[PDB]
Amino acid sequence: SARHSRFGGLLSIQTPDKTRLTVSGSQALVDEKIALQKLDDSK
Amino acid sequence: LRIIWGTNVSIQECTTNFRNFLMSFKYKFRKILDEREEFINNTTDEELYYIKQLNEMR
Amino acid sequence: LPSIQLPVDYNNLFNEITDFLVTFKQKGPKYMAMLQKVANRELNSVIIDLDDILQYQNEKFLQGTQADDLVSAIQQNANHFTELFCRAIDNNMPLPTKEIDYKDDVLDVILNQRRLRNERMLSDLFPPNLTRRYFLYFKPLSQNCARRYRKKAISSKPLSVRQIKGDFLGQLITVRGIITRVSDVKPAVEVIAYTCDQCGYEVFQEVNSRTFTPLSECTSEECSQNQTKGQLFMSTRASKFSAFQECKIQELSQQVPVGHIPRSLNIHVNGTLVRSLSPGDIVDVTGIFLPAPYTGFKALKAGLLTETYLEAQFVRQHKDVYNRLAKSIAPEIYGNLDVKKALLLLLVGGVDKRVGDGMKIRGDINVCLMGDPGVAKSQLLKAICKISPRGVYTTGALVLADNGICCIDEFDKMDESDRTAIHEVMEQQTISISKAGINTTLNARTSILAAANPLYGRYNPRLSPLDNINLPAALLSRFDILFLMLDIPSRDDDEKLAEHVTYVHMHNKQPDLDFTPVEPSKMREYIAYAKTKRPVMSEAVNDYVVQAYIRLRQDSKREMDSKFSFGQATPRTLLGIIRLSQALAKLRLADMVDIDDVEEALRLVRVSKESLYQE
DNA sequence: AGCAGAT
DNA sequence: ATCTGCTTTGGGTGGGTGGGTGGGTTGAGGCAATT
Ligand SMILES: Nc1ncnc2c1ncn2[C@@H]1O[C@H](COP(=O)(O)OP(=O)(O)OP(=O)(O)O)[C@@H](O)[C@H]1O
Ligand SMILES: [Mg+2]
Ligand SMILES: [Zn+2]
Repeated sequence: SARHSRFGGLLSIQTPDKTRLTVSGSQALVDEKIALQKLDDSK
Repeated sequence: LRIIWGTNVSIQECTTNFRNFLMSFKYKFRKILDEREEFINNTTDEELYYIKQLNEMR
Repeated sequence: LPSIQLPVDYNNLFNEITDFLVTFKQKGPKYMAMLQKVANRELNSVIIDLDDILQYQNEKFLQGTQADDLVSAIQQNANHFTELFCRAIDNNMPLPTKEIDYKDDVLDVILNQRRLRNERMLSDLFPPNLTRRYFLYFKPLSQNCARRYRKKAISSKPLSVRQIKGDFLGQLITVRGIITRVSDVKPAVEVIAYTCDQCGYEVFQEVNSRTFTPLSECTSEECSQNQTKGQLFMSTRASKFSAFQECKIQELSQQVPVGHIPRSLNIHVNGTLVRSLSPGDIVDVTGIFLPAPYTGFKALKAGLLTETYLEAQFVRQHKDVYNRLAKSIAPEIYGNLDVKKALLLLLVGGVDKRVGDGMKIRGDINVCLMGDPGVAKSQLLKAICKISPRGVYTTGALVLADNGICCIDEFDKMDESDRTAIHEVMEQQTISISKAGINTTLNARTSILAAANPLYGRYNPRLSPLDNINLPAALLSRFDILFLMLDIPSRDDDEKLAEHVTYVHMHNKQPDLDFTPVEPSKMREYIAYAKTKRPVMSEAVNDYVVQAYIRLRQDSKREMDSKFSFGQATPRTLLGIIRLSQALAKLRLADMVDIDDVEEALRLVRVSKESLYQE
């Protein structure tokens, strides 16, 4: 992320069914593969 | 689909909107917005602004 | 945990509150109209008038359907009734009448998604405070209304900080005092909104204490059923914050007993009451007197002693022209027409300071009073400082006097540091601070009004003025007008002064009756109007003042040939003369500076010193 | 009371 | 997963072989240098 760690951008990804998951990170704000990678890694 | 938390505005629409704004925009729009259209010239105002700003930055 | 049987049932009280809100009228019901305005986002503060509750109670009694005493219950225990009333309002909030952008609000979207998720789960919430957009306050029971209905109003009866004892805790009381300190507004958290990085749910936690322990593990149904360990994280965008501000209230001088020291009491202000208190105001704060329990180890150590504070709920704040103004400046002294005229000229301080060539001529008229002890110097200073809007009274503060007249008493005694400070102010009109801790520069275009005693304590005719004055000759020269007031014994004057002072002591009023002093408010507003104005000068007046200057310089040189002269005239004197003329024109309210104003200024400078020195 | 460690 | 155990705030109911570049800040009294 270009900005600092505490910038604080929050995400809401929509699953094929109508449920929303939350991800943090500008890269997630831009991309979806990064979002899924973070979802897997945060487990 | 990517949506900002707590809102109903898509990120993809935002990205495409700002990309369209940057690739195509002229100072004449700003001049007319501020009610200064009569000061519009024919060379600087009619040339792309932020494209020039990106080229000079590069 | 044993139990008691108190004679209060909250169910009848809740029913009474609901009936009062829905039915009371004083158009439609007052509180229903207020709730309608609250729903439409117009209003954000609901004030409950205990007078209205008393009126409703007495109307019910007159109808014969006697009910519980709501006002006494509220006064005796007020913390509970805030929540009770908030619940009642939440139940009866009318639907909005004007369409609003619900989707813009974060909370609306979040709660809609929560509803959708709950519906999906069922097919296979949030505290009430979170959605509240209003604050509730209690207006005390007014004295007149209590007397009208034959009742005693404890809430509106004022108390000093001394009378607020430990048995008043938990009640609705009023305090009288002056505010000595107000802190900056800051966000105090009421409800915290978390998020789950795995489950995609949101949690809410309520905070009603100085401290709290944040959640770290998801508690959602999905997480527990799936056992997935999803960390909870805070989100400030969804939380609920209330403006917070802490103040301090101190006893008035007249309330402290003999041989005692004043006490102070803390005040908490939340919601829309913030920024309604500033240091120096004398107020009647109405609030709920509550304790402030400690937490954790500090609670164990502190024992049973408890801090206390007041939850602010309602705040009541307490409250020929030349000759006339001069004589009205201070009617309790014996008239000093020239000094009063000069002081009025100082007060108005008319000047055209727009040189714009690098710097400008000083835009303030400075006045100095020097006299043997016995004349009304301190009284003149006090009066001239009370009249002025920016007057600051000090004894040998400058920041408060910026762009205003400064009232310095005992000028001669002052220390060298302050003398250098004023010397800087006059020349540069700037306050400069050079410290490692802080480096702040402030402009100071403020006038100085000084009072001093001669070197030996009294004026000595044998010694010339310069030797009598301890202050540097440059400082005296920089003064625009220097007044020397002397105490000469005389049968007639002494008799007049004695009669005046003695009449004042016997009757407590002004003795004079030939003329009626002008009201202070009219004089103040006229002075402000004059300050607003701006005169102008022509070439003929310029030539006249130039001629006056050469005459004055020749006379002053001739006088300086001897030792009696205070000091030879300089360009500073010319600038002072034109400054006085400009101020006089401002008083006249005319652009064109008449020769009369210049002549009067010349007479004033002459009589400032020569009139009394020649005596 | 919250958190840091041994069975 | 449960049982066992230490330590705060800040302050003298921890101290001066921990010090004052870890914070608790006015009041009095002695000494050198300035006068
Ligand atoms: N003309 C006067 N009329 C009435 N009272 C006067 C007059 N002149 C002086 N007094 C009284 O003289 C008393 C002393 O005056 P004040 O304290 O203002 O000045 P001062 O004694 O010259 O000042 P300092 O404190 O510097 O020695 C005040 O009570 C004031 O009321
Ligand atoms: Mg005095
Ligand atoms: Zn979860």
